[PDB]
Amino acid sequence: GRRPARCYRYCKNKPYPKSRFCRGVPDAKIRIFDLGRKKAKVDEFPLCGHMVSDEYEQLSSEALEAARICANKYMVKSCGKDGFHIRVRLHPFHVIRINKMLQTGMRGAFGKPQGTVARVHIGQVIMSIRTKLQNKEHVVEALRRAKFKFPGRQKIHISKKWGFTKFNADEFEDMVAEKRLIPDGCGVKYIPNRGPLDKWRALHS
Amino acid sequence: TNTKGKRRGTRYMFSRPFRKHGVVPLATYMRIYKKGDIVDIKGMGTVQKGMPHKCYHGKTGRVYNVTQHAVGIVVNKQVKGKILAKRINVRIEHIKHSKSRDSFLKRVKENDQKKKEAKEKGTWVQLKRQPAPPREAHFVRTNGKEPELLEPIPYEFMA
Amino acid sequence: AKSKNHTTHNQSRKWHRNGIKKPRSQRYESLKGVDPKFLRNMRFAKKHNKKGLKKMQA
Amino acid sequence: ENPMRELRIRKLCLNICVGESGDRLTRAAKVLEQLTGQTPVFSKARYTVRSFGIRRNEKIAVHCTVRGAKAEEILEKGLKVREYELRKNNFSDTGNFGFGIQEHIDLGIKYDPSIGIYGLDFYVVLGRPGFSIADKKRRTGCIGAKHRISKEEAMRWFQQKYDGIILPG
Amino acid sequence: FVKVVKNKAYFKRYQVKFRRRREGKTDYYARKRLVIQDKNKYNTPKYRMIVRVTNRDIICQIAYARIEGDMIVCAAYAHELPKYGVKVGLTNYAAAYCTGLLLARRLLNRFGMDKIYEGQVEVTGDEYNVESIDGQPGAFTCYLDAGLARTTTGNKVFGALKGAVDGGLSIPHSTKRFPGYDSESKEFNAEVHRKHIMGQNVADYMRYLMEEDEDAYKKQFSQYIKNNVTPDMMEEMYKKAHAAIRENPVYEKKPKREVKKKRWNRPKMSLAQKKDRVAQKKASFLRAQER
RNA sequence: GUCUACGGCCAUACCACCCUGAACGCGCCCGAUCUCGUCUGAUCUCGGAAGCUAAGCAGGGUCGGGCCUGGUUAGUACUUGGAUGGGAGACCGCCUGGGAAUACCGGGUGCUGUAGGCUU
RNA sequence: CAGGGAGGACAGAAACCUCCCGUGGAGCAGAAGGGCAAAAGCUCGCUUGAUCUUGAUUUUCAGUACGAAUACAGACCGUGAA
RNA sequence: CAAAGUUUCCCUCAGGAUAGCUGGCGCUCUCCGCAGUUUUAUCCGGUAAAGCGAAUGAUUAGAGGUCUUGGGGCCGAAACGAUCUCAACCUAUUCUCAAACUUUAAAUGGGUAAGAAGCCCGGCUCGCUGGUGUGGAGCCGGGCGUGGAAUGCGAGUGCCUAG
RNA sequence: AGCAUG
RNA sequence: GAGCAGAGUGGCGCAGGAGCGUGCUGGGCCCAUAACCCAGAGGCGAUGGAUCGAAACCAUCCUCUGCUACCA
Ligand SMILES: [Mg+2]
Ligand SMILES: [Mg+2]
Ligand SMILES: [Mg+2]
Ligand SMILES: [Mg+2]
Ligand SMILES: [Mg+2]
Ligand SMILES: [Mg+2]
Ligand SMILES: [Mg+2]
Ligand SMILES: [Mg+2]
Ligand SMILES: [Mg+2]
Ligand SMILES: [Mg+2]
Ligand SMILES: [Mg+2]
Ligand SMILES: [Mg+2]
Ligand SMILES: [Mg+2]
Ligand SMILES: [Mg+2]
Repeated sequence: GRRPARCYRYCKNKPYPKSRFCRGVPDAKIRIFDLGRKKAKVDEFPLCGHMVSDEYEQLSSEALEAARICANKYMVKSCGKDGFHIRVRLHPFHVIRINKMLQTGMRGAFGKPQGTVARVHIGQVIMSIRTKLQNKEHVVEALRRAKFKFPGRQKIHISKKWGFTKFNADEFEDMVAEKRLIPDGCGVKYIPNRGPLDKWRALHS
Repeated sequence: TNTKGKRRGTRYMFSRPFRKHGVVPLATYMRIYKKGDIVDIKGMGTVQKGMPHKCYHGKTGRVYNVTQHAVGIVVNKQVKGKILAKRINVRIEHIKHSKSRDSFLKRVKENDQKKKEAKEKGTWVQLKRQPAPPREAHFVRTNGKEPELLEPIPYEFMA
Repeated sequence: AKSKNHTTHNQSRKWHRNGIKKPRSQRYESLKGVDPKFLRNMRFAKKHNKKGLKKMQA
Repeated sequence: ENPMRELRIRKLCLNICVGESGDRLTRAAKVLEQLTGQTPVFSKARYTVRSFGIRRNEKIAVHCTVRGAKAEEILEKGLKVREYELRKNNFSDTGNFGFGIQEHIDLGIKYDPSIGIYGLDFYVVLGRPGFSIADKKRRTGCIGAKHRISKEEAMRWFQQKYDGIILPG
Repeated sequence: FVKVVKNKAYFKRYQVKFRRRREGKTDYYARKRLVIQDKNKYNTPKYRMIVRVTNRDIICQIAYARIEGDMIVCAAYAHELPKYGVKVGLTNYAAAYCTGLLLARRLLNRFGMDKIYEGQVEVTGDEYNVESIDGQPGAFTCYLDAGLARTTTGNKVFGALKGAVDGGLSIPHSTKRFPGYDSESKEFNAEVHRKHIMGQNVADYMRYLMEEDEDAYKKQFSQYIKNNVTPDMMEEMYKKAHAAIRENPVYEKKPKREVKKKRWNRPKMSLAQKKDRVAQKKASFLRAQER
């Protein structure tokens, strides 16, 4: 029995985390952020898709979990059971307070913790999907379906990078061949030219 | 209402800079302060004796009494609608000299030098400082290569 | 019956109606609060200053 | 080979932890005093363990440190008792080693009933000339990286000097 | 495993002591308490007598502190005592007393107060302190800088202090740490201090050691035997050294010598040099890998 | 060129490992009679000069970590004053001025005062 | 110093002894913040400046008082070689 | 001519005293000084922002290691002899944060200075300080006006005082 | 003096 | 919702250096059961902290019990 999200959808109060001052906070509804086939190498999931936020507002953990569930369900139905990867890139740290009534009035009117919401900025990613290059329209449709579970405006944008990395897809193969990139599971490691050359010869031998 | 503590709100004001804790350098103690000098007040948290009140931190005063370990300095303090010039005692650690007066001393020495010069010679010399004058007329040489054309780039959503 | 608690709304105008006057200054300042030993010696020097008058004049 | 790299015994540290205070602790102090030839010192307990029966600041152990010819002769007696048999793991990775003895009469000291039976704990620290700069006052420094003593060097020194045997395990 | 303590965070949050403390040279607590001049003294110099005992000689200096660095007004080393006659024993109590006396006399000769304030011409061992005489310029006053040494009873820094006091400086002190103060009884006799000043303990050691075993005697004294000094000559020769120091305390500098400008160290390698060194290493490694 | 004594600024000086040190010096090093202090002459204090650069120490090195100073991030973020600007709002744009910080990419790796030496 | 690593008869996950690393990650009576490493912490030795006195100044501030604090000055003392 | 609902104290909160805002009466000068402003120098700070490959406190995810321990076990009486392992642990990375976190760090802003009360010479006094008529301070005499950034403006000072 | 039951 | 009291051997209770009566188990007396007699076993609501040391001290919680929640 929680209030409608319109009561808590605006970034009105200062950031207020669960710390040694704020205690008794109930845990968030979203407890899993990564799912799909997350044991996959960076080589085989080149395509990336984002859910870019368009407003400065607050998102609830319940909404985040609902959107996660919707996206996973559609991706399982469409792209197979383990042909994708979903990463929710928002963690609810801001805790909201409710002043529960019933007749004290506004005397001593400081609320108790109710739940946790995530404060989001303009152009901040909400969700990311990593999958094969062929599944572009499936990713777009999954994000479109997940959009309806969030208040406000969001937009789907296909990233220029390679997978869940910060390096461009066009030059990714060039750089990994030229040995500046060492794949290390989900991501990749960038090798500078400034260490001891013992590491350089170890890589080159 | 806040408290009336003597060190309330000095958490960062009296804290030492990063990687500069420990023993105080000796040159600060070894500076000499005559009476009538101009002094910048800045509290140092390493020493708890003769610490100035937090209202004087960042202010500039004038020495009037030199003592064994401290100096008496006259500072201006604004309270409500009036300004009071009141006297405090501050230890040598919380004290630095001010270069603002040294600049003017250098300028006045040069001014007297430049007055005693170019006076037996009969020529006139400017002494006052004038504000930044408007730029005079000048030419700009485009020797060969022409100014390149700049146009706004098309928009794309990078992120 | 609650009322307003604290405010500084009109105070800046009230202050600058008559102006923020800097402390009055004089060429000579009082010698209060300075070191008693140094005052004692200064007073002795002033008191005995009289006896170099003839040499000063010459 | 440089003379100033020769291994040597800085000191041999002996102690008996009787675990309690009073007459038995004094008897153990007499044991090691007669053993070495210098008055020992008493160590206190820093915490309180009900199961061990020791309270805070209670004298429960006695120890002494011997340096020089007396140190080498006492170490020779101890290794004679233990017939020159040390394990590989008895040697510390920093260059020291030690062992215990379950009965101190074996060292070759007369038994007197008013003292009784006590077990010892031998621990020698190997040295090298120039180690005193680490604990001197005026200009303290490290002791270098090559100049340090290793476990392998301590083992080899032991087996070549006390012509002993090292058993693995 | 074990968590590494000295990592990037450790090194980028590390804050080093002063350079002198890092090298162990100075003690900044006593430094601050001893060199700082009082504020209403207005840059009046505050003097120190530095006494440093080295493994092979003794260094005594008179200095005052300035912002640019300590300024030293006089210095007298123990290694110049062979000029005055002391051949060996340049790091004992007698040498400490002699070098302190030499420093005091040299400072007095520099300042022109050497005829006045003669101090103790004939040393008696007991307490003495020069009293400033009226009319004439006042006596020089300084303080003892013991450094990091343990100021326990019978110390060569206090021997040097006594030498300077006999020379004629007004150094505040007490005759409690002079060798000869008996702690269990709390009095001070002067004849034992005279023996320590003249080297009689060393002479008694030589007599005792050559009486017991000549091998140990020769091992403990070889340059002594070379300079053929016996236990029966030390009092006379140290008295002669005192008289000579009081006679000619001036210091004459060694003449400057021509230099052929030969570098003994290695100059720092250059940027292109090390870059091409790395390039050569890479080329050689790749060549070996192909081979 | 370089060291010692006392220092100033307190990492461009720190930390890890490796190489070299002519002469002086600083050191390690040899002993406890004396002064002095310990369970222990290990530390401290004292009396020395058989030996040694092994160590401290100094100079150099590492596509070194750190530190310092630049570029990029970027006129981006943020922000003074303005509009009867847009937008249901949340917020955003323009005018007038100022203007940053990681990641990433280069360069550098103690200066210096007083006194005293060595470099026949 | 917290802590960690490697060793030693009973002894162990935890008793005591030894070496190494250890920028404070400990402690400083109490709440929090600041400050502190040959110290402001720990251990020793001596002690009673927690004593007598007139003024000046700071903090709240009306530039009133109490409380608390700062820099001196005059006695008499402690401590340290200083 | 022209306000205040503000500071401190009161068994005070529908009231007072007190400072502030106001008026009136003047007086000391004028026909250098001051400024709700800028400029030039110089200090001061920990907000916005930013950071977590940096301290503290939260925090998601895969990787590479090892015997440091525990387990599922199996080969073996067994064995740090060994197999997969699940793990914690260590090492490079990675996603997301902090009013009571921070290495960094603005915009706006807060002091001081821009001379005659300033400089430069000569000498006397001191019971303070003193290696040294050393240091500092105070006194007498003399000499230097291009009043030493912009802009604007007549200033100062004392009583009484209502709301 | 206490002493129920099958 | 605010104040407040109380959680401990199977059940009811005492309480700064783990126990009572009853229950339970073994053996006795009796033909046998209880009563009676001799012995024994059995465990501080949770977390964190002050303390040389706490079940007892200090905070937060998990339950449960009681008292008020008036005036129109
Ligand atoms: Mg609010
Ligand atoms: Mg009101
Ligand atoms: Mg000292
Ligand atoms: Mg020795
Ligand atoms: Mg060496
Ligand atoms: Mg070497
Ligand atoms: Mg580097
Ligand atoms: Mg130099
Ligand atoms: Mg030659
Ligand atoms: Mg101390
Ligand atoms: Mg009252
Ligand atoms: Mg009314
Ligand atoms: Mg703040
Ligand atoms: Mg922020």
